[PDB]
Amino acid sequence: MITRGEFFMIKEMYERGMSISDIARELGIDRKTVRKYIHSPNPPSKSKRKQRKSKLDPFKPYLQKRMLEDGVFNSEKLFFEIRQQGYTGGKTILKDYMKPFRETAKKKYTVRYETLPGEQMQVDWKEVGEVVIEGKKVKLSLFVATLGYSRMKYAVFTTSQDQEHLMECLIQSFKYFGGVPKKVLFDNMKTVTDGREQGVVKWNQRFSEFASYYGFIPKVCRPYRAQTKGKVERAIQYIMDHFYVGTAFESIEELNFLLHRWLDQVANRKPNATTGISPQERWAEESLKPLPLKDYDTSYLSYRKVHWDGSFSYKGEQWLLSAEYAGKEILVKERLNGDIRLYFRGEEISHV
Amino acid sequence: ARRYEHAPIILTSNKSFGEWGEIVGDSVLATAMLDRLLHHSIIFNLKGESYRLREKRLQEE
Amino acid sequence: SKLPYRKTIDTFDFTAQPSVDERRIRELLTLSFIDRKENILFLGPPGIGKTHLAISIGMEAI
DNA sequence: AGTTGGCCGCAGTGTTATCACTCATGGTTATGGCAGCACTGCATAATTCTCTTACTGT
Ligand SMILES: Nc1ncnc2c1ncn2[C@@H]1O[C@H](COP(=O)(O)OP(=O)(O)O)[C@@H](O)[C@H]1O
Ligand SMILES: [Mg+2]
Repeated sequence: MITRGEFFMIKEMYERGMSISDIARELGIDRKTVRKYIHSPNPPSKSKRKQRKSKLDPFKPYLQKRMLEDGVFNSEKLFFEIRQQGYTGGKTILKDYMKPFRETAKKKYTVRYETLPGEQMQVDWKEVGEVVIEGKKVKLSLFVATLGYSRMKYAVFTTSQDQEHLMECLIQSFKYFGGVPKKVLFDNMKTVTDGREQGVVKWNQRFSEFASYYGFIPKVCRPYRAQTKGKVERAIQYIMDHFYVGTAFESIEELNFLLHRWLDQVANRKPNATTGISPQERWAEESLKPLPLKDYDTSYLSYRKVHWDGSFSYKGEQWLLSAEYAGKEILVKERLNGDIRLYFRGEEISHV
Repeated sequence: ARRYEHAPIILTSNKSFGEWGEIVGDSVLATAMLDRLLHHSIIFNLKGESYRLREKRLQEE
Repeated sequence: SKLPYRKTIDTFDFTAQPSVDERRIRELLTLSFIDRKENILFLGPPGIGKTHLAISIGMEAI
């Protein structure tokens, strides 16, 4: 088992012409050993041995059954049990054998990553809570979109977290940043996925079409791990401890106006604590893909029938349609702003 | 063939009628499929470029 | 219907597709082909709006 | 005095040789039942429509 260096030295000194016996004398090795190593391929310094029997082998299946069906992980309890069965050794071997079965405590070290310019964006929601806006109880939610390289922040308040609202907020973010990223990171929302099909993710077909339309590649971090999108979560903490702490409002339009003004004043103006530069300069450094001229229409699409007289009803509303549109089927495109339009076989109805 | 002369079929694809034999790996089978699917039909051929990219790129100029 | 999404002729621009006549598609929207049992075929390069028109006509039928 | 066990006597069973009877097969003729086709009705299963529930992650 002469080590790498010893074997190299033996072979080299032997090939140099030095006599073998005095080589052995110099290196303090037996002459037979040195001579055998002369005609050897490479330094031998490794011995392979397979596993061997231990004391806790007969009890091992029983302990494994205890762990995997009774959920017992108390080394003292298992030791006391098996001691009656016949075991006589200490607990160290038991702990060593049982350690792999134990759950892996979550780490505390946190890797840091710096995405390339115009290469990544992050999105998330924040359930603000229930408020009485204009005498109406609604569930307010905050949508936050954080750029990855410039740390920009766009935000907007909404009353619902429907796929339509998500897509519209993404449109607003893309317009705000003057382009679309090459990658957009969400969490595992059903408006973007439909579960992990054996490790792989199954994208919602409509959302996949939307992404292919705007060209941005979706990504999802992982189940029950929000660290991977720390930028946007920390931006949420920033906004909810700086803007929505004492600000008072009565209309969501007013709140959104105040939020945009606040962002453009301080949030996207104050230099970041890590990049140490105003986010707008980095934004100017960003290179996002151009937006399409026509935005992906995100509006509720329903089919309704006009009554005999010509009175058409949608939600708690009523219209008066010409007699030619009575008893037929029409399309009611409801934009998220409340602009309802009526269509009949492509044509647009001048609804009264 | 079962839907032939019974119900309409809406087909959409980007491969010419000659490539069907290659796609299905059979010449006469594709020929018969097309003979039945094209008997009573209205074929629309769309000539242009990919909207999402080309149209926006050429109209933003 | 198992459509991947919902679209209609309203969101379709015939100026970007001037090669084919607009009137024929409007006629198809009358669903006269369902009685004649004629088959409707859309052929063109990728991304030119084939599936959009097909799904729009399917929506009109539904 | 009664019940059970043992011994004796009687009856039943097994093997070998012999005898008798019944059943099976083949050929011809006659009769009855079953099978096939057409039409109608009922029930069950499958399909369609509507509503509710389930699963996973935030
Ligand atoms: N003429 C058009 N007008 C409006 N939108 C269009 C048009 N052509 C394509 N699109 C958009 O492109 C998408 C349709 O592409 P599609 O025809 O499905 O390509 P493919 O047939 O290769 O799947 C839709 O999202 C649609 O909004
Ligand atoms: Mg979230």
